[PDB]
Amino acid sequence: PQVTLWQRPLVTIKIGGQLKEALLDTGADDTVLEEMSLPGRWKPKMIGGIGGFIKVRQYDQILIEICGHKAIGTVLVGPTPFNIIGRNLLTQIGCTLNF
Amino acid sequence: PQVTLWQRPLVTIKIGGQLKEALLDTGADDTVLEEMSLPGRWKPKMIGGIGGFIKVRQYDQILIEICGHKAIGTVLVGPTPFNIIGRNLLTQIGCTLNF
Ligand SMILES: O=C1N(Cc2ccc(CO)cc2)[C@H](Cc2ccccc2)[C@H](O)[C@@H](O)[C@@H](Cc2ccccc2)N1Cc1ccc(CO)cc1
Repeated sequence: PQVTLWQRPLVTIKIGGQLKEALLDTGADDTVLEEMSLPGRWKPKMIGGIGGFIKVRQYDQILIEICGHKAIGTVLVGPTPFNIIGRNLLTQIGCTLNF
Repeated sequence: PQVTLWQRPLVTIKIGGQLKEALLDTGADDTVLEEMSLPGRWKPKMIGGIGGFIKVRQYDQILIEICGHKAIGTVLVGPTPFNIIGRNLLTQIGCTLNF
């Protein structure tokens, strides 16, 4: 759809059998989710944002449905204050920015 | 233009007589710029991100030209790793997200 940016761009995702909302974030390279129960094994990683860095667990080949669209990708799960869908998934659902 | 997200969406801005590049960031409510010389009054502020909180100075009513569009608004100056254009200005230049 077209989304204007007067309000935060939030969507629903289905992840790991659970429903969340997430911010669509052109500024994030990758996707970072609040702490979840995800099946399987993972690699610890660290990412930095404003303020500093967090330690995150990386899971590869995860199915996410965002709106009706499915994608498989890496997600990082960790102590973010909310769920961020970054460019690695944003390309898969064919999202563009226009002005 | 329309911009795809295989690459970080960077744009050139002019602020304060200085030329910089900035990230177009739909996840950010406000614009924060790296520390840089700006004339005027300001108020102190803190913002939170992934990682933590930073202290930032707030200037209102600052003219920025982003690509070839002029916009006027609050900018927060501070210790960010990148200059971020957030939704306060993206709305002014008509930026839309589309998928
Ligand atoms: O830290 C933020 N990251 C950090 C980040 C880094 C990496 C990933 C995964 O690869 C995900 C998120 C981005 C901006 C940024 C990029 C690179 C270096 C430094 C900063 C993000 O793109 C921006 O949207 C918000 C996302 C967000 C928003 C609110 C709370 C937590 C996270 N932030 C923080 C931010 C908050 C407020 C403003 C102004 O209102 C600006 C930025």
